[PDB]
Amino acid sequence: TTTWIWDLHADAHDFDSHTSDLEDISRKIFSAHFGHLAVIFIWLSGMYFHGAKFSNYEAWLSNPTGIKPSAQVVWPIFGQEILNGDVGGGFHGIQITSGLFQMWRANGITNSFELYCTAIGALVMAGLMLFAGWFHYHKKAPKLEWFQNVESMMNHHLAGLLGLGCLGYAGQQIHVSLPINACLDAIDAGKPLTVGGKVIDSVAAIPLPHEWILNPSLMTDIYPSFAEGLKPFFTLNWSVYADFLTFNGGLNPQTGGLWLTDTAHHHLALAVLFIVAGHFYRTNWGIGHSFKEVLEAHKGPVTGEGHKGMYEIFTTSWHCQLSWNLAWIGSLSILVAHHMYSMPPYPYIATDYPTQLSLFTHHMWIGGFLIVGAGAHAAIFMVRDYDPATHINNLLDRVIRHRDAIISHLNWVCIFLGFHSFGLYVHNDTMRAFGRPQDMFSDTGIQLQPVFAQWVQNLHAAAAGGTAPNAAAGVSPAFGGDILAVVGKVAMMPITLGTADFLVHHIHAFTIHVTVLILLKGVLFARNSRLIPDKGELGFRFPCDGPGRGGTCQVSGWDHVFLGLFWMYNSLSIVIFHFSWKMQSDVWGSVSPDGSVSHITAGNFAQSAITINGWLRDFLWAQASQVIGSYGSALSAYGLLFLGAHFVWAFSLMFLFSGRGYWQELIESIVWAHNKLKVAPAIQPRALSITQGRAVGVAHFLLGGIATTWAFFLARIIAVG
Amino acid sequence: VQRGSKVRILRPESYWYRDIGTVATVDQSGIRYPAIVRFDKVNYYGISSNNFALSELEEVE
Amino acid sequence: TQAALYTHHQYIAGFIMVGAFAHGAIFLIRDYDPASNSNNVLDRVLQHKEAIISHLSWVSLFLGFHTLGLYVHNDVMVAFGTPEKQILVEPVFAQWIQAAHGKLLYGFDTLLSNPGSIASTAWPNYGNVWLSGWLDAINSGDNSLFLTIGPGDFLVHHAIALGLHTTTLILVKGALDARGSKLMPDKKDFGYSFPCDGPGRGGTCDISAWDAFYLAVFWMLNTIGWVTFYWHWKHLAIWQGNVAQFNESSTYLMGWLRDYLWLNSSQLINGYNPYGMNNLAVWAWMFLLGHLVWATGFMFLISWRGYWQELIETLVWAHERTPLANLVRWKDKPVALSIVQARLVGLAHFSVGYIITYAAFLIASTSSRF
Amino acid sequence: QWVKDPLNISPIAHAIWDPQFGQSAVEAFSQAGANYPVDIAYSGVYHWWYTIGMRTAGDLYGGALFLMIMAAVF
Amino acid sequence: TLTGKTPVFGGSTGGLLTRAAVEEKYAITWTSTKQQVFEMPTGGAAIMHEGENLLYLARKEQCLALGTQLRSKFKPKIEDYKIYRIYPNGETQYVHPA
Amino acid sequence: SHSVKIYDTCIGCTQCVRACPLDVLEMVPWDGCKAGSIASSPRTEDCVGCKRCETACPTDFLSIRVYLGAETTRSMGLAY
Ligand code: CLA
Ligand code: CLA
Ligand code: CLA
Ligand code: CLA
Ligand SMILES: CC1=C(/C=C/C(C)=C/C=C/C(C)=C/C=C/C=C(C)/C=C/C=C(C)/C=C/C2=C(C)CCCC2(C)C)C(C)(C)CCC1
Ligand SMILES: CCCCCCCCCCCCO[C@@H]1O[C@H](CO)[C@@H](O[C@H]2O[C@H](CO)[C@@H](O)[C@H](O)[C@H]2O)[C@H](O)[C@H]1O
Ligand SMILES: CC1=C(C/C=C(\C)CCC[C@H](C)CCC[C@H](C)CCCC(C)C)C(=O)c2ccccc2C1=O
Ligand code: SF4
Ligand code: SF4
Ligand code: SF4
Repeated sequence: TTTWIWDLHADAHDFDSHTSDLEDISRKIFSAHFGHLAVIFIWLSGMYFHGAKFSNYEAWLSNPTGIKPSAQVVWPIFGQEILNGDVGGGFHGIQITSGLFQMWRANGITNSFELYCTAIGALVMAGLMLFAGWFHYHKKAPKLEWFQNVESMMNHHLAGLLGLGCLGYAGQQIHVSLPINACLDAIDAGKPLTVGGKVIDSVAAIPLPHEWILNPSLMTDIYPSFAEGLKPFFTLNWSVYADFLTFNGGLNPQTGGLWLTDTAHHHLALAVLFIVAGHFYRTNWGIGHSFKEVLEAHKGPVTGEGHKGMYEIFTTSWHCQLSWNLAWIGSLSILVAHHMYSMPPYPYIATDYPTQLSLFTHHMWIGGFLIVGAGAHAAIFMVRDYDPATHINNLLDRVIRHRDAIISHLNWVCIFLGFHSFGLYVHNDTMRAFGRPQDMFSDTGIQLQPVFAQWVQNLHAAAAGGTAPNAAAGVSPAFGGDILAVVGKVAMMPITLGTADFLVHHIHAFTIHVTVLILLKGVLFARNSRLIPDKGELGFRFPCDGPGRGGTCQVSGWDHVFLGLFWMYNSLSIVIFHFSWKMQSDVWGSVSPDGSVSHITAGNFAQSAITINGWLRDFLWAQASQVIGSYGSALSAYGLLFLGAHFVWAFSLMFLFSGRGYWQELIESIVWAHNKLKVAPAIQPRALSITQGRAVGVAHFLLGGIATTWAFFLARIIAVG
Repeated sequence: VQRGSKVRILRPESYWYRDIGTVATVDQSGIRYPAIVRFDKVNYYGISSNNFALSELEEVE
Repeated sequence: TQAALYTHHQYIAGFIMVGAFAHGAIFLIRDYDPASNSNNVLDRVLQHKEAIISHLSWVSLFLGFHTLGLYVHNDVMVAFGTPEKQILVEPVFAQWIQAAHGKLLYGFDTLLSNPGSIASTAWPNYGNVWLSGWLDAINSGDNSLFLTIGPGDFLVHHAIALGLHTTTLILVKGALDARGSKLMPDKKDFGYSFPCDGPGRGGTCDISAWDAFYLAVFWMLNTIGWVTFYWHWKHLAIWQGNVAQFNESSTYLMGWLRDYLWLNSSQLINGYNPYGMNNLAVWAWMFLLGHLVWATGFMFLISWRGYWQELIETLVWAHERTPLANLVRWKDKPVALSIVQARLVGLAHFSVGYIITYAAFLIASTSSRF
Repeated sequence: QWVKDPLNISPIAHAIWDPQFGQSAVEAFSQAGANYPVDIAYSGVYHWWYTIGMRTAGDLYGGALFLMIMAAVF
Repeated sequence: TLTGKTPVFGGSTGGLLTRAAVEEKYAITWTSTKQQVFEMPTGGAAIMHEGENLLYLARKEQCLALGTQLRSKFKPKIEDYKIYRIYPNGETQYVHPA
Repeated sequence: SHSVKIYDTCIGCTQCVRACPLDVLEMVPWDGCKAGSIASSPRTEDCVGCKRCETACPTDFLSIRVYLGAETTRSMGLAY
């Protein structure tokens, strides 16, 4: 039957269902991890090769504020060469929003040859990753006590991968990128190009970065303490180094980005903190802390046996580690989005509004998908790797024993948060339609001021000179300060929080708590419930347990991931809509020579984002005029993909709203017409399974829904920003 | 009948209605459905072997 | 009023037509007698029921592959900047019928537009008293009597034919498989409406004949949606004095999204705004209410029962363990809605949200400028 | 008032009694030449009752009383 | 009317409700040769005793799911479990194995 | 309660009795098949309707059929 065609691709990387023993999965996992690093290196090589052969990168380096970054060129077929829009610099291509150009300029890359060797250099680390996954699997495989040596892994990744990377990048910053960026910020301004023979005048006239290495005399005219050398480092007379290791603390007014002397002292201070942290765990040389002993020490009166069993599952279950590591990488990818818009770390990235919106939105969606996978593999752990003998009266035993207290309280706080966040919006819709604007929740009606967030903003704007005395400016202009403007556009200004920001922040609190509720109910009830006492016997992924007990459709842990994906989609769509409207209304825009900001949507967030009608009219109807009017222009691919993603999202509802018992019976009338005549197959056609129809339905729902926002965001922000 | 004859099935509730099948064994015991018939294609849950009474059956081979 | 009356009686006709097939399937389960009806016309349509369903399946697939393919091809031509490469098939058969009824715009000059044809003169009796009044009204370019149709009217009639055939396909296959199929041969023993037959035999979700009613209401609403979108946009183009806007934009699907849905939403969603409100505020509020009811139906259609039954079990626990509230005891045990019930409740929210969204948009986009 | 000028008078369905209205919603729905909040009828009952011969509110009132005793008969 | 030791368990939120007091109850008794760890059908780990055990559960399906765990998850197998339906008047009907 | 019906095509393979999570079914000596046993359903008032028995039945069509009837506290699987 055709069911085996889909089960072959579904049972591909489920390695611990192929083979029982723990050591042989760990060699397949270790080898496939090399194969995923090679996939990244091939993709990373393509970003540098298309950066070197199909771009306007040096033309962008000459004029960063007036030339759009482009790195994709479209072949002239079928009329499709209209997508090669004039991005400036005599170049016809697709404007890119990934921020590759602003990252390379912060790396000191100036010409296309340094991008070419990085493309080839990434392409040979792809092959050495493919060799190391073949050598460590097919020839000389490691052993399980090396895999379970988690004290040495946490030592060698803290002081190693994190320590020697933060120190090694501080070396790249100080010796290579700090000169060229101090050079490029001089050529960007009119004066001063200080100094020398060559003084510097061209971008190509900037010396190739091995000449900053070979000649310490070149390094001293910009930073005068390089004549003092490596010697006050060993005497700990360290305040002489305050020329390339600064604590300026804010944004460079020339580029808009972070101070690259601050980022070098950032990566240096973390290198010490990571290497110190990498001498924490006990290994062969006697001293240190052990994981297991420090786990069983924390055992208080309220919580039973405490952290017993936590070492055992984190060293014997791959799914327990994967669920926990997905929860933190996804939470970090969300934190990356918040910290990169508001403390923009690349030169000329903050006024590149197509780049700032795309990078916040991309790393939001990556973070939300990986957090959903945390709840998936935590429910897989409970079905497969959970052991009752490991957990008697410890913390994992005691969360299971009060899971009805946990879920019903989370249930109540979700209903409270939905009523007291969304219900305020439809209260406002009704009061505005009634002609009662004084009865609305608004800044001019019944005020809901976010007074705790406004108080935290006051502490962070009054930090420089106060609770952080040795810092010049505050950590970001978003917390308070004055408007920082690169050539005509706002890089960052204070982001005020009024009643409209109180409302949408409690929408975020509501939609995250529901997503937690779906995923935590899937983990805590994966093994059994009062409805299905043997749910762990039926597996992680099964459709139901029949129409009895009233009906038990979607009881599995898999189906909570299925339902959690929709609510993650709902949660993050509002997050990126909150970002896109608040940045266009209150932050981004053009600066006059007099110094007043003309915002992109002209401050309409405070009075329109308090109703659903305002989100429909002033955000969704108004800003979609760029994507539906883009036909016959360079943005016409966004107009086609806007419609095509509307199609795919609607196509998903055939799978989500229907069931396979209809489709199997319709196929019976199709195979009759195939048997009556001709070619009718031997592999007998089936409808998709119940689980696959949900999987197909949620995949096209997520693809069609996210790509609709993608084409809407990019067509809007490229045209108006 | 004879073991190995091709067999047509004439009952509505069967998956293999008017299908041609191969007999595996027949027993003369007196049971309600003595004829094990194998089939070339699986049913909706993978059986390819069902017992039938000869009062339900047609053969051309 | 003319827009409201057409859409009212077409959506009511769509609901009545689906219910005709619903009670035809209930008859085949409850009342049909194969002993009395033995080799009659009604016995015979069930015997070649795989030929009727497979031929409906081919017409649905042929129309959908070629109507959508023609729309997407025209969309790519307009988006690439070449609107003369798009495929514009003239509806020459229905223009000929208009000429055959007395319309002179296409210049065919057959009967009733031929002044000397046999049908126009009505030869042996000459009792053609209606004919002068009819040809006066059918050649007046100011009424809705046999409107001028072009290539935008060709594609949308084949979309309507797709919707008529697919909705019939779901309803006929629900009626003709109501007594049994190969997945469930004894289906008449279980009634018109039942959840499933369990996850065995591959899985049997939505196997009943009631479930094919349930799927066909979706296709009915989509069909009457395509019907009343086309009636409204063609008439709104005529009433605004710009019939060329329909003739240029209805051949690709971005024109339907931009020049019909987006363009005519402007006065509706400004029924209230931060500067005040007007008389369209009730239609603006109903417009958003309809989007809310429609989306609430998706919860009942996508999330299914056993999630909610296990959730209600923790709420039953919390009430019994809460002091001052466990004094209040329910009479009926709280359970989740049944599998059939939430298909019905989900379809009811979907349908109610479908109707009042379009009714708010139809009335507010027409009465704001007229 | 509608039969005197059926081209520019909008028909009235019924009056609005909604106590939750603000005062600018009372003026926004006081339309069709009425000084109380009304709904503009779109069912076509004005165009139908005018064509079949009704002209006054007393005509429709006797029609309303007649369908009430007819409903009581059924 | 039924003897056996209650398993060592701190209690949970998944156990008996008001139905166990006013409508119907269920108990499963079994005899074990070891003091070992088993999973509760209502969630959580408990300690069964050597000798006779006795556990009150809300549904018959929870008792039979525990008896399936007593069969297939222990060395040696535990077949001798008996399931009783307890009514609120005190009448205790032996229902499994019938 | 639900109705569980065992038909004359049962081969006595007892897989439906092993599959039942509520112990509804048991084997009765029958001598109407080669195995001499047939499935029976004495405790149908404890049947939840899960149809795990129908999933295990290897005859085509099924020798055991579950008919979902009037709902009780037992058949709805309620612990409350
Ligand atoms: C480090 C990250 C990571 C790793 C190593 C794994 C690994 C695994 N997962 Mg997990 N998971 C993750 C993250 C991860 N996952 C995330 C982020 C989610 C949320 C979506 C999940 C949710 C999840 C579920 C619900 C399940 C798993 C399962 C599995 C196991 C089998 C996967 C397999 O063989 O499918 C084969 C791979 C495929 C069939 C690929 C399908 C990709 C679909 C079609 C989307 C593609 C969209 C694409 C990006 C868009 C391009 C469109 C274009 C092509 C047109 C394997 C152990 C399964 C399991 O049983 O575990 C024991 C299982 O049921 N995962
Ligand atoms: C606190 C962690 C941290 C932060 C904020 C930064 C910040 C920066 N990095 Mg650096 N870097 C770091 C650590 C960090 N780095 C690590 C761990 C590595 C790998 C070893 C690097 C290697 C690296 C390279 C190669 C490059 C950068 C660049 C940059 C700049 C822009 C891109 C960016 O990473 O966004 C900000 C990132 C975040 C907000 C997320 C932080 C993620 C880390 C893993 C969290 C670490 C955990 C934490 C420190 C533990 C707590 C300790 C204790 C207080 C309890 C920005 C100033 C780029 C640049 O161009 O510089 C100008 C660049 O090319 N970084
Ligand atoms: C717009 C459509 C929509 C709406 C309104 C809901 C509403 C809800 N979902 Mg659902 N959901 C949806 C789409 C929707 N969902 C879809 C498409 C799916 C498919 C994946 C789901 C799947 C899903 C899951 C998996 C879960 C939910 C849950 C919930 C509840 C969250 C708790 C809460 O906020 O209570 C408050 C109710 C609201 C905020 C709704 C609006 C109510 C307004 C403001 C009140 C006005 C009426 C008032 C009572 C006056 C009476 C009027 C009249 C009767 C007189 C809430 C009832 C969760 C839950 O039950 O948690 C407790 C949960 O776990 N839903
Ligand atoms: C916009 C959403 C959408 C679309 C496109 C469809 C499409 C279809 N429905 Mg479905 N349906 C939908 C929503 C939708 N439905 C919803 C919400 C429900 C309620 C649950 C249903 C319930 C339903 C029922 C009950 C039935 C259908 C049937 C059909 C098929 C009708 C025959 C036809 O017209 O063939 C034309 C084909 C299409 C229009 C789809 C093909 C789209 C293009 C051509 C694909 C191109 C290939 C693509 C580029 C490759 C992918 C790229 C890469 C990833 C590989 C068609 C596939 C019927 C059926 O299947 O009979 C045969 C049927 O009985 N539908
Ligand atoms: C399933 C079933 C059922 C149902 C059925 C139905 C529901 C159907 C429907 C159907 C339909 C609903 C049909 C219709 C048809 C119609 C037609 C077919 C018509 C005709 C027409 C014509 C023919 C016309 C023509 C003309 C013209 C056009 C012009 C003028 C002249 C003349 C008049 C000539 C029953 C109950 C039996 C029961 C069993 C089963
Ligand atoms: C999940 C989050 C929880 C959300 C809970 C929301 C509950 C409802 C909010 C009302 C409670 C606070 O509401 C508070 O009331 C007073 C009195 O009207 C408001 O005061 C407002 O209206 C009065 C009218 O008399 C004006 O004089 C005043 O100028 C204006 O600010 C405050 O701005 C508001 O802060
Ligand atoms: C439409 C639909 C189907 C029908 C969809 C099916 C059967 C998928 C099959 C479609 C594929 C694309 C058929 C292609 C067959 C071959 C792969 C094509 C061979 C030719 C290649 C070279 C392209 C279900 O099976 C189903 C199951 C459960 C819930 C909802 C639904 C549901 O909504
Ligand atoms: S409807 Fe489908 S998922 Fe639900 S119980 Fe029936 S077979 Fe299982
Ligand atoms: S009913 Fe089915 S499973 Fe039970 S004994 Fe008979 S053949 Fe075996
Ligand atoms: S439906 Fe479930 S409970 Fe009833 S007999 Fe079958 S397996 Fe047992």
